[PDB]
Amino acid sequence: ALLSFERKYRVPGGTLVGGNLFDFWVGPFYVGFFGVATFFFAALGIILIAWSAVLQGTWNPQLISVYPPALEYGLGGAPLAKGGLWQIITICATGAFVSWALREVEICRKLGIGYHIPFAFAFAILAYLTLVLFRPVMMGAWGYAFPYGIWTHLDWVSNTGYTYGNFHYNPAHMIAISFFFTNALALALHGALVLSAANPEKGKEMRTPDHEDTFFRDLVGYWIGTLGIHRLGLLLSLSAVFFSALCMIITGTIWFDQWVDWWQWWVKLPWWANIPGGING
Amino acid sequence: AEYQNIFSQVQVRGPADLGMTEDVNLANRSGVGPFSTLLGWFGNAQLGPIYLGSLGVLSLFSGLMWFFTIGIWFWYQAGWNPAVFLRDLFFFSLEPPAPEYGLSFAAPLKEGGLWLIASFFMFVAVWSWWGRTYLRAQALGMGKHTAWAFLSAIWLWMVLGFIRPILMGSWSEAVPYGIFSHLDWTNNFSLVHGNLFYNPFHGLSIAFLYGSALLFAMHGATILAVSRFGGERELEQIADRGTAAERAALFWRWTMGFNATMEGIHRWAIWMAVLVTLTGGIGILLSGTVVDNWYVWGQNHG
Amino acid sequence: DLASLAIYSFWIFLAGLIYYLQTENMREGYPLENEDGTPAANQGPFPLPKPKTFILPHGRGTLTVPGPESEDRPIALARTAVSEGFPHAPTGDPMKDGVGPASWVARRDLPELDGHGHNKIKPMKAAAGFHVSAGKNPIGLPVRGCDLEIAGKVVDIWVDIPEQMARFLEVELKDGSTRLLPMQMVKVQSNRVHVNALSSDLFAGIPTIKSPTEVTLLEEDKICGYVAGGLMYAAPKRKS
Ligand code: BCL
Ligand code: BCL
Ligand code: BCL
Ligand SMILES: CC[C@H]1c2cc3[nH]c4c(c3C)C(=O)[C@H](C(=O)OC)c4c3nc(cc4[nH]c(cc(n2)[C@@H]1C)c(C(C)=O)c4C)[C@@H](C)[C@@H]3CCC(=O)OC/C=C(\C)CCC[C@H](C)CCC[C@H](C)CCCC(C)C
Ligand SMILES: CC[C@H]1c2cc3[nH]c4c(c3C)C(=O)[C@H](C(=O)OC)c4c3nc(cc4[nH]c(cc(n2)[C@@H]1C)c(C(C)=O)c4C)[C@@H](C)[C@@H]3CCC(=O)OC/C=C(\C)CCC[C@H](C)CCC[C@H](C)CCCC(C)C
Ligand SMILES: COC1=C(OC)C(=O)C(C/C=C(\C)CC/C=C(\C)CC/C=C(\C)CC/C=C(\C)CC/C=C(\C)CC/C=C(\C)CC/C=C(/C)CC/C=C(\C)CC/C=C(\C)CCC=C(C)C)=C(C)C1=O
Ligand SMILES: [Fe+3]
Repeated sequence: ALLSFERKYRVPGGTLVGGNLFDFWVGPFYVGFFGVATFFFAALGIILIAWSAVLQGTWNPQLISVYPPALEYGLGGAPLAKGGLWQIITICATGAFVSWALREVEICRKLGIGYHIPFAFAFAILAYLTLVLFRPVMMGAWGYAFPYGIWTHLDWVSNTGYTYGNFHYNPAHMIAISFFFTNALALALHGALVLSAANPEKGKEMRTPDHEDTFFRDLVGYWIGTLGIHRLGLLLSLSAVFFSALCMIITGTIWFDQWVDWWQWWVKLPWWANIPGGING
Repeated sequence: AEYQNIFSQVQVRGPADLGMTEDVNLANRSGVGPFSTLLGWFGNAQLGPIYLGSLGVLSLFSGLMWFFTIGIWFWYQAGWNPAVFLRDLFFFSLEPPAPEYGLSFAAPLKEGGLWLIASFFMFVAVWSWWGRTYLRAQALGMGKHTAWAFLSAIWLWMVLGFIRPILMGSWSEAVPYGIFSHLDWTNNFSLVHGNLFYNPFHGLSIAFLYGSALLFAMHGATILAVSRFGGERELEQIADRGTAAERAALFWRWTMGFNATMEGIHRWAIWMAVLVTLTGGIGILLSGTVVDNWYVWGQNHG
Repeated sequence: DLASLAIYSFWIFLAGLIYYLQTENMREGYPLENEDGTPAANQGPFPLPKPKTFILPHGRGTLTVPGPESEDRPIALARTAVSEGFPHAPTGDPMKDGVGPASWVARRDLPELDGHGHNKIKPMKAAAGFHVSAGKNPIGLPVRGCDLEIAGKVVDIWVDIPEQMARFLEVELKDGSTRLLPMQMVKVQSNRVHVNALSSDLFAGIPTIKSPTEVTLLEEDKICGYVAGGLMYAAPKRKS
């Protein structure tokens, strides 16, 4: 039930709500008031899919798909079988996600550590809300959000993207992608670096953090440091998700056309928008 | 906020660290550069020294040759006009030989011949750099974890540019050199192969790409939150588990029911990232060679 | 169909990979223990990994993991319930007894070394020739607690020499002696240093180092643990 060093940390206190009423553990899991809330939102949400699967008539997971209301319903309430369930599930999902973050905060207080983890998780919540709340509301219909299905939500991504031609040309898109790639790049490098120092060549002693700095300075001429790389990794991942939500909040709201045409404010400048030759001319 | 730790509040500076010696040839190390106050807020301020070696020099050169080959061609398409060059910088493209020439190197320079020359220089630059990443680790007596992880990325790049076009029997199946053009190449590739979304290796790669942004955000935030116990000094936490490592482990143990160790998390990290390019290379390799249409192939699941 | 074969084979690898990673992450804290100290019956579906040996640098010996683990320190806590899953209440002073957020682990009572064998952490006065290159110089500034009362003044900075980074402020108390404060637990302002975690009379409770020019790993956790614990255990002292 306990890690060999765990007992001395499991003390009372740190709760944000409910005092000591929900201040206990179930196995490894900590509860807290938001633990009960999380379980409550999750329980109801899972039940809703089951009743959606019954109406759909199937029970294999790879076809189960809970759709939002039709566009004609606008931003109003819908019947359960015609987008209503989706609305309630989304409410439960949002409730479940937010509760999870607040539960992490309670754990942070009891351990006397920073609040970086739920803060970072908040970005993930922001991205989800961008697709299911912010963008649909700004466009005036819940139907612009994605369906809750394994393959159908993939189609939503496929359908939404091509609606604006080639979605590659979204400038906020490129930035988000660049951070996603760079993040995987930094993750691989950081993991490899630490492991290579802790697990050196055979017949060699364990290396020092001085070797890690020296390796990258020999390699690229600079090392950011042990503290800086974790700062960097957090920034890269957060920035990737931030611009991700950004690239979606501006499409279909302040921009309705094909992203191919965005790049005209460079090409068709009144300096060179007439000079013959080249690809465009 | 009593506790930011995204940027340092006070910078300190002393004599430059020349670094560990071990078995590196010090004769090939440069001098130290200037200190960067700007960089000092986020990480280390020290610039340099850098190591060359025979492979490093060869890598930079062959790299630079890869650019100029692309660079000259870009200037050529712009009719040697500097303005039209910077206007259509993103529209320029060095394309591979037409299907007519198959897998032959007998294509004229203005019809894919230059692309072959460029690709040759890039091939040497990358692999010589890979050997460099290997030798730098070996010279310091460190593990080869970096080179093997690098090898996963090379694998993806090799499939896209070399391995798959050869299997398809045409160099035209390779990737062109140009900002916008390969984006169109990427989109067209998915269209041709019947919507890539139904490639299982493709979905896996995405899952690991997402998972990489997931894991690091968790790990990065964890270390920063535990920085108040000197938790970022991970190597010494390995050799001697501190209250830093314990509180970090318990946070996740209490959150998700299970946890990691200070070493094992980096094993999670290196595999999560590697699996991105590892799975992706497989998915591309099977596309067009084994499967023509993934959606149709998917609906039969066989 | 070859395409189907490749993906079926990968899942096998992925499952084996997951198995490898999980056991590798069970090298610390395992085996699981019951709340009475005795080993737990259910150890999970994954077995303990076979031992691993680290050869520590600078002749500081070797480390075999996993191995039998001890706290090597008394834990002043009391059980709140007969049953599993309830908190353990402190029997004395949690900050002084080192439990909860104020906990510390029995690391080796020796300083961490750099790659060259020199002490990794040393006061700036004994580090030629370090100086403050940017930001607000905290030396000479008054140190203030959460009770808004001056507890002392910063007399020096303890820097991480290989990383060239400030880690500790050395704060002189009313009795002339000094204490170390984590740089992450303080906020340096234009005319003062603010410490949210401690009241002015809790600064003296910070564990003392045995040498004025070096700090050991054991001492660091005692200091860091104590200061972090003040967030929960110094809450009674308020001012409105
Ligand atoms: C043909 C299709 C189009 C296209 C259409 C779109 C559309 C449309 C969108 C994207 C979006 C994105 N695309 Mg695009 N995209 C294309 C091509 C690309 C290429 C490429 C190589 O060419 C790349 C690299 C990308 C990359 C990306 C990212 C920038 C972004 C997805 C990450 C994100 O937002 O996460 C955000 C993160 C989250 C939503 C995570 C939320 C997590 C929640 C909280 C988890 C809860 C817990 C869960 C239920 C737990 C279950 C536990 C149980 C135990 C199982 N696209 C093409 C051109 N793309 C999306 C975007 O930006 O979204 C904001 C988006 O909507
Ligand atoms: C970000 C922009 C798009 C989008 C674009 C894509 C694309 C493109 C792909 C996926 C893929 C996946 N997406 Mg999606 N996805 C979006 C929003 C979501 C949300 C959400 C609430 O925001 C969730 C939970 C998911 C969930 C999932 C997984 C089923 C799958 C692998 C992701 C992964 O491993 O990530 C990293 C996370 C982890 C490693 C942690 C563990 C996550 C587990 C595996 C998630 C299981 C979800 C489960 C079915 C949901 C709850 C069910 C209840 C428990 C009953 N997507 C939006 C709409 N997603 C891939 C797929 O379908 O592969 C077959 C894929 O190709
Ligand atoms: C309409 C377009 C298609 C599509 C078509 C493709 C194709 C085609 C491919 C991908 C690939 C990828 N796609 Mg997709 N993709 C779409 C939609 C998405 C969505 C989404 C939410 O919609 C997401 C999240 C993704 C995400 C991804 C990644 C999982 C994957 C690339 C991994 C990587 O790091 O590459 C970037 C890393 C590399 C290319 C490795 C480079 C290694 C070499 C050694 C680097 C050399 C650098 C050189 C020396 C110097 C360069 C300097 C710079 C130029 C500045 N795609 C849709 C369905 N996508 C790739 C893949 O693996 O697919 C299976 C791929 O080729
Ligand atoms: C910085 C943003 C990045 C990020 C980071 C991040 N995620 C986090 C955290 C952090 C820092 C956490 O601390 C927390 C955590 O514990 O992670 C392991 C979390 C988390 N990241 C998660 C997953 C996740 N993160 C994703 C993305 C990202 N995570 C970003 C890339 C994705 C993607 C790309 O899709 C997924 C699937 C979880 C493992 C966890 C949050 C767990 C949680 O919310 O628990 C409470 C909820 C439940 C137990 C279940 C609720 C079920 C609903 C009521 C019904 C179903 C709704 C669902 C929408 C149906 C449709 C599914 C289909 C689309 C398949
Ligand atoms: C785990 C998978 C990830 C991965 C792994 C990985 N890559 C790696 C490593 C690892 C583990 C290394 O060790 C190695 C390295 O040295 O990192 C510092 C590397 C590396 N990954 C690189 C890039 C890279 N990796 C990428 C992706 C990824 N690499 C994956 C996400 C991407 C993309 C497309 O997302 C890129 C661009 C290099 C920084 C480096 C390999 C160095 C190399 O090959 O050097 C020889 C090349 C040169 C001397 C030329 C340098 C080019 C400049 C950066 C300029 C480019 C300018 C552009 C083309 C301009 C066009 C217009 C002009 C003509 C006008
Ligand atoms: C050392 O550091 C480390 C790092 O850093 C350095 C790290 O970065 C990381 C992080 C790295 C990782 C996480 C490893 C890599 C893994 C990933 C890539 C992440 C992917 C994660 C997953 C896929 C797992 C998903 C997580 C899940 C499934 C969470 C599970 C959630 C639930 C099942 C629900 C949660 C349960 C709760 C909240 C409580 C249950 C609810 C209840 C109400 C219980 C019911 C209670 C009652 C019955 C009433 C109470 C009973 C009483 C009172 C008893 C009465 C008394 C009696 C005596 C009878 C780690 C771990 C780390 O270690
Ligand atoms: Fe780390």
